[PDB]
Amino acid sequence: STFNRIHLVVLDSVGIGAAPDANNFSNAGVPDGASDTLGHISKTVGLNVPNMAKIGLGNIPRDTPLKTVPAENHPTGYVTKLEEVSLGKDTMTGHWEIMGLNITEPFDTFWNGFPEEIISKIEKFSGRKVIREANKPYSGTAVIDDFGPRQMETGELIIYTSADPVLQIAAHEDVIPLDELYRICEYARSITLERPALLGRIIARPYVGKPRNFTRTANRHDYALSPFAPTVLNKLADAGVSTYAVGKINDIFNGSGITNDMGHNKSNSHGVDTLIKTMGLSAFTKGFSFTNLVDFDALYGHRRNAHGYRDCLHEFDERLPEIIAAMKVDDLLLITADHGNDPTYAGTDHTREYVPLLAYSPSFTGNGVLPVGHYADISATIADNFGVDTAMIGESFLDKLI
Ligand SMILES: [Mn+2]
Ligand SMILES: [Mn+2]
Repeated sequence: STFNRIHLVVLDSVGIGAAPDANNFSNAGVPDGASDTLGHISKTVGLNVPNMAKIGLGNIPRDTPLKTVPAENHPTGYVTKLEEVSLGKDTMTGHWEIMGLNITEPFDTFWNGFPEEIISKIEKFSGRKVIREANKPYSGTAVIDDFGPRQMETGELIIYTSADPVLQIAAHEDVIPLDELYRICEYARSITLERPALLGRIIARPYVGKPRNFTRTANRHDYALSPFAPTVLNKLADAGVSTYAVGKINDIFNGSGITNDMGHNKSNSHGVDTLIKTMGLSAFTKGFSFTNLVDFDALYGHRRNAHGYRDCLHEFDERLPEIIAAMKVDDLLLITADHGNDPTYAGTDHTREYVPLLAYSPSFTGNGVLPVGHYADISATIADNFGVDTAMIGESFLDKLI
């Protein structure tokens, strides 16, 4: 194995400009072809990311340069941008492709709530009406505050969603028995396996308490889809190669091919702490770490907050030298994203964009820019490095790094 360890960090949603097929995707009816997460942030609120620029962020080919991220004539790493092949721009699709799958049946998202077929089906199975005013994207903690009292009186189901392909059912334990909530969720899981209702995850959300003061209970159950084919995580795990997960990674893959889940992040910074700790483990002598830093997407992209997005990027850039200081000489660091989420754009959804790829190792004997590639080339490079099979798609760029 050329690199003894590889650390892949996903800056969730950090796109670097509309993809060739961007107009096949949209935001509140507006096609994605004008989106440009990094570029639009830079030209509106500014963007100071000297540590990523030094690796070569400003060397990645673009029609027009990042306004405030200059090219670097003496870069320390290799950079390029990667194009998504899968027909979805959601988080699960992007990560699964980064690990080598080609998703041609993209998960459905429901900005206007679940269709009548799904709701009507669940209503008939459960014998309970669904509260239609709650069938829409909704803070899980606010929907319970808003319709909890009603549910306590009527026993109606509260079914809601998020920006993700997720269906959640909140049900007060006093009026809706756990056993029943689970059966309903299982039935729900069974009728959402194909488009136009393909759901990544069904979540039972039991809760207790009283009006204006509710508490979610540990009786939560999840019903998630695993990758439909072995990914490079499976290839590594099957070969006895360690796979460490940080952040949303375990959830996204439903644990498939993950030997060491380090758990959810409290925040990006707490995630970077956890990655640094993981890198320092005496047991972690060989293998792969896979970290998702989600704040860019959840707090800033979806909320169309460019100022905050900028700050979040700056704060990651400030911590990047800590990650690098913790690398062994024969470690490789890869930084990328899973789609865009342009905070200057119409809508409040992800945007179909190229994603940056930054590559760094102290053992590098060269630097510069790689040919533009595809998401799954990341998986193939990792597979190549550890001498395991590729999954569905992807081509290694390992030979360019050595
Ligand atoms: Mn994402
Ligand atoms: Mn998102």
